[PDB]
Formats: sequence, C-alpha cells, structure tokens
Amino acid sequence: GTEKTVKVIKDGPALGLTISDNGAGYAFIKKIREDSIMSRVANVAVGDHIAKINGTDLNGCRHFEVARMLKEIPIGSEFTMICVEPKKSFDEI
Repeated sequence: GTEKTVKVIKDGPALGLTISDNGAGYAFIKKIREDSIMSRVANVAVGDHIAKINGTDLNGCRHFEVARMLKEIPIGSEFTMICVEPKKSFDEI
C-alpha cells in the first residue's frame, strides 16, 4: 500500500479520529470527524492504516494501544504518523 507521512500539531485534546482493528495487522482509521484536526490534514483518509507514530512500529498493535499513544501526546506537541493506504479500486482517465 501507498505509505504517507503525516505531521500534525495536536493543538487540543481531541484529534477527531475513530480507530479500530480486526484482530491482526495494523489499526486503521474508521472515521474522521468533520471540522477536526485530522479532517484538516490533507493526506489522511478514512481507511488508512496507522503503521507508525513518532517512529514506533505499530505492526500488530491493537487499536487501544495505538489510541493510547495518540492520547498521551501532550497538547501543543507536533507528532508524526506513518499511514498506509489500502489498495482500493480507481480509474485512470
């Protein structure tokens, strides 16, 4: 899948993400709340898998572990997140 670097300022206590996992692989973004920090990030989308946060490998991690890592980031801090897009249909025209 297409790998993307997301660099974000956590300016308040909530990023706007809903994340889940299916019991294996990576946690993924299930929802991005309208008018949120993450809705304003140009290159993150519903369906993306969260591969790393701040260089930490999150392969195999449950959504509660990934969520804890995002929640713990102090307000006012920048953070980086590596997201991987799933392979879905498209058209070239």
